[PDB]
Amino acid sequence: HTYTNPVLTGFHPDPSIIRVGEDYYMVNSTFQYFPAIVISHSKDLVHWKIIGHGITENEGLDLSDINDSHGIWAPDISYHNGTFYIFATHRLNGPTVINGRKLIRRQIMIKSSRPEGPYSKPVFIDEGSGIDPSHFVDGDGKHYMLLSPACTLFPLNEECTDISGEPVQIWEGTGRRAPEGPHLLKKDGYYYAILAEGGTGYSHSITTARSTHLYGPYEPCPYNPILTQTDPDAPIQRAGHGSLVETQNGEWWAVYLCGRPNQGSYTTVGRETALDPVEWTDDGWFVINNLKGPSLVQRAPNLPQVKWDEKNFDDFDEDTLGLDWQFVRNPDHSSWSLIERPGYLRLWTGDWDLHDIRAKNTVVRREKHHLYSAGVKLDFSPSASGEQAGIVCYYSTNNYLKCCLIYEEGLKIKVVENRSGCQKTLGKKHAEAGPLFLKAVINKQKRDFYYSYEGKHWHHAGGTEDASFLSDEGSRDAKGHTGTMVGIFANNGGSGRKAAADFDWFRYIAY
Amino acid sequence: EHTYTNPVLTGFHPDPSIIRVGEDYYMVNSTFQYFPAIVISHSKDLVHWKIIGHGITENEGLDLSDINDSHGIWAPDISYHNGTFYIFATHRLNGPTVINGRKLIRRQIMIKSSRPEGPYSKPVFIDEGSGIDPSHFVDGDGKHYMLLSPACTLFPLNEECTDISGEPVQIWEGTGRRAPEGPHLLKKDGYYYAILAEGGTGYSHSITTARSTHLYGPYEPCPYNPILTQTDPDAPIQRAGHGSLVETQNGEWWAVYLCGRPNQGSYTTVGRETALDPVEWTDDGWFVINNLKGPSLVQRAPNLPQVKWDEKNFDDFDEDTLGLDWQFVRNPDHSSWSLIERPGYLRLWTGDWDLHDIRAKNTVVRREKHHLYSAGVKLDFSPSASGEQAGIVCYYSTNNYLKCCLIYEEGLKIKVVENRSGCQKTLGKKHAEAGPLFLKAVINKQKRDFYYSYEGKHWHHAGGTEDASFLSDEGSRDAKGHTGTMVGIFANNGGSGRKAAADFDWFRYIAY
Ligand SMILES: [Ca+2]
Ligand SMILES: [Ca+2]
Repeated sequence: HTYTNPVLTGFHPDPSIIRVGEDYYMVNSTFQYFPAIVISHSKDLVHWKIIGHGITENEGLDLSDINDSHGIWAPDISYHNGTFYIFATHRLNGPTVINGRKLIRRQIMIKSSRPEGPYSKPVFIDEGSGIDPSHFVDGDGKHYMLLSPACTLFPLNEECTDISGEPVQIWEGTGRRAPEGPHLLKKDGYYYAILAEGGTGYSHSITTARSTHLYGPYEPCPYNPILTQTDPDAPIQRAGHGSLVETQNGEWWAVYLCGRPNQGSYTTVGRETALDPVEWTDDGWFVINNLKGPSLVQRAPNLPQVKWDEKNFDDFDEDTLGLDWQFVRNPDHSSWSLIERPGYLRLWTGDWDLHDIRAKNTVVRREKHHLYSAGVKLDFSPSASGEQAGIVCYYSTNNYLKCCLIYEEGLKIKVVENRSGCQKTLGKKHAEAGPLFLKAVINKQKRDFYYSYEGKHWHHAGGTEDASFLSDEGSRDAKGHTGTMVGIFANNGGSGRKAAADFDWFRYIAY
Repeated sequence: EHTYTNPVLTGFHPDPSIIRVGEDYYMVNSTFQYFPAIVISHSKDLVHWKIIGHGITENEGLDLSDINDSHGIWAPDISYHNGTFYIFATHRLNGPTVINGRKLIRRQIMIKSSRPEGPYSKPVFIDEGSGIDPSHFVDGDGKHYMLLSPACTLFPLNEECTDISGEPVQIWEGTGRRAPEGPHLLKKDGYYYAILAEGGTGYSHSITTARSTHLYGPYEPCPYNPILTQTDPDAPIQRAGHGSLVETQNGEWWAVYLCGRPNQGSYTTVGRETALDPVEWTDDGWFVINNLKGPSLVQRAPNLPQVKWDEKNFDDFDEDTLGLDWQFVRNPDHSSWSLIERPGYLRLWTGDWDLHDIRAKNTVVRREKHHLYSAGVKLDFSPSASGEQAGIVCYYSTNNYLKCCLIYEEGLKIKVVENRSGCQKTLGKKHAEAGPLFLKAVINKQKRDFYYSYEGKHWHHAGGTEDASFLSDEGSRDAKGHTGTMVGIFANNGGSGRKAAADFDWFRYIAY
């Protein structure tokens, strides 16, 4: 078998992976999205399925006022003596006084006896000096937390709820920018230190060092960088922030984040998770894909192939939300339901439009292709100015593209962009009453919306020939760490009314 | 308990003729220059249809190799009587041809079989060139008749239906609308009902009827005429006419008929398709279609058990027989295509003629059934000299197509070429790398684009057009435009004569 990178497509940055027996588990950062920290499962390292999230209860983490691309950053999953641990940085909006100390970051620790959870309520380790916490357990069973800058080693208590001693920077890195995502690996009598360097942009790389002692000194790998993209014309870029795993058949593999530039330097679907083999060298080191950079097509891992149901069609006939969905920030559980009208995802119209950080219950999934369509069947009866419901391609509060049934002096199908903070109506068509179908068609950076009354004859509502603002780089946001998502929303245009927008189904089609 | 949206048999499916046998429904559609000829479909609920075979499958039975675009096999008629399935159809010749001393531009074909899917007998020609659209009718005494245009002209047939046995009589001339054709006769409640398609198969298409107590008339016209037509120019379904009636096993009456879906203007991109609507019998001895409202866009489904079929949108070409959703443009050259020389691949050996030539062989295409779709292939091809090419094509006729091919043209290139009403234009040409290759056509209404990939993940634009309206009956500007845009594969050597194998791993059709 062969596979083509990325193996986990769409918004899946900062991968951290473990193997427990025949099962592989991976976590990715979620930033302002809820539930926080997506957890995925695989048997073959190629095909991945979402099985849960680390933080699922609103009482565990308040993202309701967290700024775009702040919140939950690079997570780290580990397993030790029957306990699954997840650490992650929680990035605050700015300087915040917590129990007397001023911080812009907090570290989170959750744990569980099961990979999918439910995990313990988040415990905060208030070490604000760096990002990307990484759990390491030495041969003597002592627990440690690695943290940026570079490899800064903190001792932890046995429960991993607090730091038990002074930190030491055991390796400073290579001198590249923003040394982060530190990891430690113990093999062949060495401690191997792994870093992401160059920043998560187009200079991203992976560098390593080794020492016979936990606290050093560490010598740099002569093959640094052991993974990076040196070819600017390649369709995969921004390769770095890796995590290593050994299979039950003795092969070594690395997952890492990357980006797929979409008609220019635009990471439309956000940073994704790629896979490439790790080769150990006869002089005591390891490299990734023989220093060739990220592969576009690669020999599959020596593991039995197991594909999963992708759930591209959601008819909403289960009383629990599918695990591929995310809320933009914490859900308002009073204003969405799968049980008030079985067979429908109901959104009661919230008070705020998508550009407002206070907007609740935008429900979206990851874009996994640059050629796809997404459609819904909607039952909605707006009766006052601004009451609206429909579909949205969402990057941030300043960057989205929505198509909705709206009341604006009668029923209308309306297409609106927010282009880096600039709102523009792209199209507005007369709408008839009754059940309605809406369809988003994405072809690279061209996006268009269509409506239909019976799902057979489609009429253009509006679109743009330049969707590059839906990307990390095109967003022009202060931080662009997420990815374009696609889904549904409803709000009352400020009327105050609670109106039921009933979505019969959502359908995603890669073409 | 369900609804359906017209058309029920989408893509190139004109001139429907339907029968019920027991709990099964069988329908034929015209195929013009495509081979095998006369597509035969099956349904149990009148809504979901699958192709089960074709009327004419052997090259010796019908030579279309030199038949002009939209000539060939016109409206077919299927019928069942005493264990024999009969299919009649006009074969439209290129022009005046002397046959056994006589001047004809049309011949009538009869084929028969004991099974709906065939194999049917070798075509027998009934050289009556005075009209089109033969329709088999058996009166209550068991005598066989052939109805033919103009309007309802009734020919008596011998018992074997191989020859005409008497003088014709025009039993009903129609309503005065133009091109009275597609005649049918139905005996019910002591009346003979005469059915016609009138107005032409364009935007004035309609269904009109008449009745009489005697086979030979006189016939009185239906006061509800036309009982089917599209009077709303803004409706997404147009050109409604050429109907065929069926009674279900539960006593419901339904009509299939042809229609068009105009695609951003009066452009029937995928060709005429087969729609369905209920037939209501009136208390004054007539019947209408959909209560005279014209074609439905959404309709109550027939009171029949629902049976859907496998659609075969992905073909991995690992059967040794070609899937029934494929058609050849004209007769295949069997020496230059194979599913067995490299199992798992549809192999096309590069033929001698490009698609603009009527002589082109082994263009293998299926019907477009949506205005939003993509079609892709994985191709293994190694052209080494000028003009050798293979790839995907959106094909309407020899004068109207859009092709994207790996071609050797001073090195390997990905080339997109349009033939727009006979005028050829290169829309794009990109440097290509050697090795297995992926090609993708993306269709969005009248916008069409082609992409290439070396591993199926990263797609690069090869070329496209913003106005594919020439891929339609009305936009083709051909002398006759009766077919529909098809999508598929092709290979040729540009006229060099060299034989190179173009191996297609799979073909993938995705409606989005
Ligand atoms: Ca539903
Ligand atoms: Ca194959």
